[PDB]
Amino acid sequence: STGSATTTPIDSLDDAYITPVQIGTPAQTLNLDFDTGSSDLWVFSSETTASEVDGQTIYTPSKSTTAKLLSGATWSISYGDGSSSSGDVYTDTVSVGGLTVTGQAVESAKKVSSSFTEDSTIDGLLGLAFSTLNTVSPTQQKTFFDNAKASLDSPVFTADLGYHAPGTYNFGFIDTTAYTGSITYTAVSTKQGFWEWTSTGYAVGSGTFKSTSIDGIADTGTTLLYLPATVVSAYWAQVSGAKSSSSVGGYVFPCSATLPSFTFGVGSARIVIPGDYIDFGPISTGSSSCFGGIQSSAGIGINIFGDVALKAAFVVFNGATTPTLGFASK
Ligand code: NA
Repeated sequence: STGSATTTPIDSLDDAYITPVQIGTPAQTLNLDFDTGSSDLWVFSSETTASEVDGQTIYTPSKSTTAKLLSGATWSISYGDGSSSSGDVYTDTVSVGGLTVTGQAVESAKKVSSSFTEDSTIDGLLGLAFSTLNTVSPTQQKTFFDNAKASLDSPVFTADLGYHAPGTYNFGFIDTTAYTGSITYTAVSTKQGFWEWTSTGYAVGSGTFKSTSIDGIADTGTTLLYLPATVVSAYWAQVSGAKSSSSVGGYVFPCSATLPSFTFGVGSARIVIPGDYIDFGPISTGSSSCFGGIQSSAGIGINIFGDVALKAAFVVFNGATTPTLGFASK
């Protein structure tokens, strides 16, 4: 089997992407944030504290003929941005882009933090990291990908995120029409539960490529590119008037600037992030200070190849016995 679903930016900045997901019988369609940096499929629900719901579509298990309580199971998750959610668990039928899994753990939120409530466009998360990170207790649950894997034509999924435009998540096949050139595959460590890999270096604009190992994670649920402070300083040094602002919480730059590209290495191959992808717009409405899309990972404890980086590539998440990542230009 295969599946193919369109993913759509939630706003004009590409802050996140939402993908429609069918849950239950008859189908309830919720727009979920597919997150290769976490491993829980959780939704706003009929159980979510009413004051914490503001415009989201909810899953109502009592209206699904295939829902069953996973008795005694609870979940609770905290993300890198400080957000959190928790609740109980149902199993139900879940379909993505025509690919169906029966018996998927659907984590129903009883509580969500303010950042979730405030984002009316995201109805929950669908985790695509390794199932070792799933938070369900006392019986850890599998991701949608892990439950689908054995049925798929190939044990893979791909992320093809758009810049200010829709893109695609495919399951079970490579769309050879969706990228240019060849796919370069690179090793993955699953030791922290992430799609963790080592980039071979970077370049800023038309500058020379610096060969250096940068360990980090491929994380579709993170907006920005978080890299070591040395790398990030070298990038922003090429933008007149850019500075790190402790008050704003990262590098800012004059909205009048034209940003340089940023290249990262994948083995001997190179992915180029256009400068425009690194502009996250005014820090507050009407400001002439703009927020940068490349930020320091110092204090986060891991480098993160978030959407800024991934949307410059066609990315293969290869879930074979030995997982690997692939990157192609597009
Ligand atoms: Na921000």
